[PDB]
Amino acid sequence: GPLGSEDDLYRQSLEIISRYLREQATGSKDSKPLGEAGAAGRRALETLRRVGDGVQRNHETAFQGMLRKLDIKNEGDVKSFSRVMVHVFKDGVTNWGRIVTLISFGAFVAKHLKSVNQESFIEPLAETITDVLVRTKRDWLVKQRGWDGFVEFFHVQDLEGG
Amino acid sequence: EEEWAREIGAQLRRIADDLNAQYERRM
Repeated sequence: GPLGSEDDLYRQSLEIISRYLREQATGSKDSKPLGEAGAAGRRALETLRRVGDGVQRNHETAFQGMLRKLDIKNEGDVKSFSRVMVHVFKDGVTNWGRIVTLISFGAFVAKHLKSVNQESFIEPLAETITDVLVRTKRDWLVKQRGWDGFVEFFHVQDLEGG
Repeated sequence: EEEWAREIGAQLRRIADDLNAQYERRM
């Protein structure tokens, strides 16, 4: 319908997440600026990547272990993926850390897929995670100012000017 | 059947919950 049907958050999220998955899966630390996403996209990208790569390393056995179990081979693996997301949000608690983990796990999956040259499942997975992650609690994204709130909450005592 | 998914979802939960709690309460 009107403006209430438009989702500018979706545009930014799709942009940031798909890019994040592609740069992470290829090991490309040099990703094109979030100009088409938003000013806060850059801060979100650097923060999301640092936390994502960090939680994976801090929990190598847990993250790599769970990753080995959820090996993508067909479209049927997408259904279980959403269930894993729903499993985390099962209590109804919408927090940024839970969003970063869901994206970090997805990033690890993309990294794993790229390693076996399964790009055909990476693109759909990135978009699926984005839509499912954003649509499940889009009302929360709006309340938290989207990625702007993500960088604000994840980086409270930030210097900003340096 | 579901056990594997339960632990996987719970693991990401355990990690995520403590992670966000760090900023949630302590600022």
